[PDB]
Amino acid sequence: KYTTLSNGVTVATETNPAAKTSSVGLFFGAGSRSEHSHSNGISALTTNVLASQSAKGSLLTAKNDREFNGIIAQTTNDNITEAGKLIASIASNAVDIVEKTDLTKHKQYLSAQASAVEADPKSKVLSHLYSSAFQGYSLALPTLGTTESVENLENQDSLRHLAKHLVNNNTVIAASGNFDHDKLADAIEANLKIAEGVKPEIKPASFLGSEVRMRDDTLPKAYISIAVHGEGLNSPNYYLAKVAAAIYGDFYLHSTIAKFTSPKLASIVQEYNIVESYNHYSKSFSDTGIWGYYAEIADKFTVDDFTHFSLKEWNRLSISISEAEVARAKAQVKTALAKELANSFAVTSDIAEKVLLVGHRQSLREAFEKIDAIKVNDVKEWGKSKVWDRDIVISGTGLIEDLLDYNRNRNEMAMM
Amino acid sequence: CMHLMALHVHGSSNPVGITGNIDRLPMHPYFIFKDLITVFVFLLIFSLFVFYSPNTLGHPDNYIPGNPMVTPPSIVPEWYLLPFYAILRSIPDKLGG
Ligand code: HEM
Repeated sequence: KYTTLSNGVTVATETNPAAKTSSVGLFFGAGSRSEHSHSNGISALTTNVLASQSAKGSLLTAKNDREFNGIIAQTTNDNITEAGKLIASIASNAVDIVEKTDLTKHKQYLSAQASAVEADPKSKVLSHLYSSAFQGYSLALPTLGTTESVENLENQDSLRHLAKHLVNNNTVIAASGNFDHDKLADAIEANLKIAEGVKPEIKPASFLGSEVRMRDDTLPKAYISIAVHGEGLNSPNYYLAKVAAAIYGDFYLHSTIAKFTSPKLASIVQEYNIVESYNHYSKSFSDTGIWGYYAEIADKFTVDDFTHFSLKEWNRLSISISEAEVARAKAQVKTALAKELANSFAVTSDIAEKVLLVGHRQSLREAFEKIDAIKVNDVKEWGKSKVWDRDIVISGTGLIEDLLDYNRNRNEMAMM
Repeated sequence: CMHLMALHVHGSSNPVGITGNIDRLPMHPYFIFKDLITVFVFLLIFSLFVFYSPNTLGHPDNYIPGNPMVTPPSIVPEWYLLPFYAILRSIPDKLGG
């Protein structure tokens, strides 16, 4: 349900009587993708400063996504309207709050987060993969900025960022839970007061096949990731890309089902225990995406074997995927979509992301209908178009001596 | 084959001399296609010789059937053994040579 208030801001809510808890949040787009190297991380810092305000009993948290930012005030159902007002206040006084703020403490917090994403091997690998894939464009920048750039941010920078991006045309109030939509809309309208402005032009980005290798021989595993130019939220292949990713699905060697998971790659890598774990994903940004896998290999001598087998299984995508695999992938993608949309916090984040970045959100039933329309031939056409023989972007962290340089993995993308 | 085994045990050296272990490349996409450049240059020069002026490296007297009763004016090995032959003549004593 949608209602465009005065100021032109849009309130989008997905109310469900069965919701355990309610959530309402203001999102104003312009994540890291809107920043540049010198002032990178300013969006995350501003959102953290706003989210650090008095919560009046609610749970105020920052979002800090790649392309959009926002503050979400989780709260029980009956309190939702209050939370509404809260965030409205927090955003009608955003410039005042930033001005009166001593950014020191918030900057050590953001630097701690930036170090965290540079220590968690998967976070580091995926951040490096995104940076190298879209190198040269703002989309390459970290969501939370780097430790070198965070410390160089000042209040005036955050004020300029808010003035540019915290405008009615670039902001959305998303909500979910069990409440009357009209009550929340009325409560926010009386309290929301933000500057006018045009929606900032979203910066361009183009995929560039590349390889980045942070080899740290002191780590205990090899955390690699390989991906191709995926499908953005706009592309009609979005769900098709998710189905293609789920065809290969996840795998954890020590999990009980490791010996029974359907995907062929799982059966292949367990013969010599090539890999410890992997997960296929289709990350989707506003207009471009990254479709691939992340993997952790325990045996440093089998990174090449895993890459070879995974890329061969990708080659299967354009030739030999059976109706069983396509049906399994469809069912698993539908279940994953429904799982991702259970928590009211997740529903609010999803509503904000879609409404800001594509303008319209497909209901879950519409998404199910769109996925069920996929046939095996559609998946193979997508594999031919986007996976078969397309440039790949690679990343690795530790014990990657066995990760053969680009040309080997790239040539694996087209050998039968 | 023994040469290649002794090469594989410790690998090949570098123009810089320092250890290559820090940065080593596979061979199939790298140095196999360099091997092809070297092989085709080799075959191109080998064709320039085999088809055009193939007897340049040889000695004309080798086309006169062997006759023990007449020694040719000069005795020289085929070109690639000339250095050692020279050494052989530099030392007067036959055993010394
Ligand atoms: C049919 C004759 C030969 C073959 C097929 C052969 C084979 C090879 C191959 C494949 C390599 C690696 C590529 C290279 O380093 O150039 C190599 C290197 C080498 N060749 Fe040979 N070899 C032959 C004769 C010889 C001879 C007669 C010598 C010395 C008297 C020699 C000394 C070497 C050495 C020392 C290396 C190691 C080079 C390095 O690691 O820097 N080879 N050989």
